[PDB]
Amino acid sequence: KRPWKCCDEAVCTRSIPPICTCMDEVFECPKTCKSCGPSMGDPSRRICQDQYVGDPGPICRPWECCDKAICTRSNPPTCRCVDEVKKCAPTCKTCLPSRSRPSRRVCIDSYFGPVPPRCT
Repeated sequence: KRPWKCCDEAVCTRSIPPICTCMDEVFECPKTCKSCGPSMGDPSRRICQDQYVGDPGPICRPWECCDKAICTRSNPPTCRCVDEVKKCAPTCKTCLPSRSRPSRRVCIDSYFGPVPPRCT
């Protein structure tokens, strides 16, 4: 089926169905992926190179986006997100209510992977 279980950085066309590539860096080649290899001119940035026609599926990271990302210096970093959201992404494992704003929630997960996009 699909060459990835999830993808943080899916580059897809706006078509029915979408034509997608997953730009996520991988540290071992997924059993689902037919070929891994370099991307972006960096021989050390290896991706699943498969093109997929169909819906790219869910994200891997714990937050759709994040305005208040706190990351380490590695590439890829380990980030957490102290955004107070109405609802945590289903991919967040530990979602707790906020002290300051009790109608809101905080996802306290740490995630090793690419920096999430800004919400605003």
